[PDB]
Amino acid sequence: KVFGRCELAAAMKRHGLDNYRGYSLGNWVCAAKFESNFNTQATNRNTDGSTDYGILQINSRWWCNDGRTPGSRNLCNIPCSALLSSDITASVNCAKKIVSDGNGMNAWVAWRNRCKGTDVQAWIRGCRL
Ligand SMILES: [Cl-]
Ligand SMILES: [Cl-]
Ligand SMILES: [Cl-]
Ligand SMILES: [Cl-]
Ligand SMILES: [Cl-]
Ligand code: NA
Ligand SMILES: [Rh+3]
Ligand SMILES: [Rh+3]
Ligand SMILES: [Rh+3]
Ligand SMILES: [Rh+3]
Ligand SMILES: [Rh+3]
Ligand SMILES: [Rh+3]
Repeated sequence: KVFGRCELAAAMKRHGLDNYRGYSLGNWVCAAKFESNFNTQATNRNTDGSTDYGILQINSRWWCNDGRTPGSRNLCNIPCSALLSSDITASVNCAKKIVSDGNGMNAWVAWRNRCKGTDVQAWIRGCRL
């Protein structure tokens, strides 16, 4: 599913991401934009052989099992395919664990490079939230 910007903002809010670990909703929407272009089916292979899955491009190296990432962990206790669902529950729940890991949203390199420090509120402008 390719979400609309405000549609995704609303789903993220309902699932408790607005101000989660201090990160306003626009931070999450901006991260999703640059990670996946709001596409829940997005996948991308990393150089180390791991793969990033879903709207927030969660990595199989640590967070989910895809059966093909040697030596990796599955800290969200989910198949990586769960992260590709039209329903964002699994991605949100796992994102909450990631952002709590010590590094905050710096865990998402696209957030650090493209969202951090910018006017992220723009990403939720106009939405009925
Ligand atoms: Cl957009
Ligand atoms: Cl915001
Ligand atoms: Cl594996
Ligand atoms: Cl599994
Ligand atoms: Cl933080
Ligand atoms: Na894994
Ligand atoms: Rh808010
Ligand atoms: Rh708020
Ligand atoms: Rh890499
Ligand atoms: Rh649901
Ligand atoms: Rh839902
Ligand atoms: Rh502004």
